[PDB]
Amino acid sequence: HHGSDLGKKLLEAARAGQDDEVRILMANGADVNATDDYGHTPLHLAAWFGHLEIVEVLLKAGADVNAADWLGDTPLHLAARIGHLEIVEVLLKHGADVNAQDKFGKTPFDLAIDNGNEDIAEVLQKAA
Amino acid sequence: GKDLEVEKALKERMIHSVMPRIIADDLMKQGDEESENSVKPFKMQQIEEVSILFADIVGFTKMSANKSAHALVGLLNDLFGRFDRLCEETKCEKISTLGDCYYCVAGCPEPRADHAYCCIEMGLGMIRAIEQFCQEKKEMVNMRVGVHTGTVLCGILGMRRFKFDVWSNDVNLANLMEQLGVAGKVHISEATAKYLDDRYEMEDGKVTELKTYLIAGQTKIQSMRDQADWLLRNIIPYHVAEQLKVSQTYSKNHDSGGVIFASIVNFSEFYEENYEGGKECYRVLNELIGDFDELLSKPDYSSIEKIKTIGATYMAASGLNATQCRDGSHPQEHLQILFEFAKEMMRVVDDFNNNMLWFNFKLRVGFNHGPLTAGVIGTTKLLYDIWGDTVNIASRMDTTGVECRIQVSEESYRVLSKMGYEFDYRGTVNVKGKGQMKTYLYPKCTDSG
Repeated sequence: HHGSDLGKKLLEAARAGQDDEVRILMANGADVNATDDYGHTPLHLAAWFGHLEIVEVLLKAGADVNAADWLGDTPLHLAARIGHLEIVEVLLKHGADVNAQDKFGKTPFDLAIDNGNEDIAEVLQKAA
Repeated sequence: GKDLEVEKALKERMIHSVMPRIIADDLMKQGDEESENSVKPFKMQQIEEVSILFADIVGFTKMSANKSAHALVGLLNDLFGRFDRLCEETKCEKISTLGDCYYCVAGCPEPRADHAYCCIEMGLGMIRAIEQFCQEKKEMVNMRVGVHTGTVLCGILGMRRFKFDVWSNDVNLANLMEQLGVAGKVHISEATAKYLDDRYEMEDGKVTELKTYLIAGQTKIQSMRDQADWLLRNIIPYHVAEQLKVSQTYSKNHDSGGVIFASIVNFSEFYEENYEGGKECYRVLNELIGDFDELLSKPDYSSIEKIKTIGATYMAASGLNATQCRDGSHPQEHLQILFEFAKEMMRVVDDFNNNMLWFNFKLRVGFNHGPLTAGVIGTTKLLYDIWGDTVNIASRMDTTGVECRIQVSEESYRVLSKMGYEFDYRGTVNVKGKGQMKTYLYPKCTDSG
């Protein structure tokens, strides 16, 4: 937006995990779907560092549920390649898309598979 | 007037000197406007079952021992002219040139039903050409030849010195089957033989120390001007552009120019190709390479030139352009600012790793300096390059490096230790032709211990 630095520190807090700073940023109108250069959205940096609470706030803040990085991987695909069962489930709650696939053509269940992670594998097995 | 179409012919000469006929014709009709906007966006494709031939000059060192810096240029040009005559006969595409090496591919833009046939026959022609040049010039050197087949993703990378090239495991396989090839005869594999039809003098050519054989025989002109002048400065630098602009060829002896290689080590382990063609991983590779290229645009980055990109490598040198020994400049600060470039490009790969999801791409870098020879090869084509001891010295050095650790030559270590940079001694490494050589590293206890 007009001087899109709000989203910048938004992303850097999403990677840092500073809850109160995210709260102040959104209270100041930080764009809930502002991304860095590589298509990474704050949901991505959140799923990376395991700040489930900030994930929660950001979904409360209305962030995109299927935002794709430059590599097409959604933060759904991120956590699926990671294994943060909590964030996986909470994203399933907020309407994650199940039959999609990144520009690698793979569904995030196969990501959990290549992790050797039976947890998220079974977790996505139960959906449709 | 028609000087515009003259310049267009010049730009055609340039493009067909960086890209083969098919893609050059595809882009000279300017298919998509974004591609030309870039030439002032590209496409990369992965083709299966192609034939890749490498050939290195055996014993280049002494054949280049005591020359006047000119004769080697001319003889190498003769060799490569014969070689490309051979290619255009066999309809196989030359690709690039690494010092003592030269190499081609078969059927990558359009696959041909008997590509490896043409490839090995091209190899036989190479053998005949080298033996005839040997008995002609009275220069006792021949060439080792290693051939392979498989599947490769080809395209372009970088925006500076970008050159149409190829990447896959097949690259490494052909490169080693050259490095494990025999002097004068072609080192093949079943990947070649599995559609060979035993029409030759085959031998079970293996190592004496995986299904490996040997064969021994049997008013817009200013728009056009910026475009074409930029392509020129792309493929060759400025000073050489002038020195040949008023002449036919070029050759120069720089007794002191540092060279550094930087190779992405952990790339292959990430290459995993369960995706269709792996081309996106290499797109990310191009992002990183282009960042490396953009580095050059710094003003204090003037005396540094990117020689070329070897496969996934990144070859950068200095001390060649500014011939003027300035009284207001120390003649040895070029290597200081080169090593500073190295540290800062380490910083840049670090930054790229901040954004690389759940993966680190680390790089090993090797340093060297000393005498070397710069030249320009092509004619009706073009290729800038350098040779000497320093080049393959640095190559064999960085070939034995560990990532994030600046492997430096012992004498360069000496000359730089008095420039303030702190080093830890790695050991003494065996070098071909030089034996044991002491190596050093810049990072001071970067690990746990």
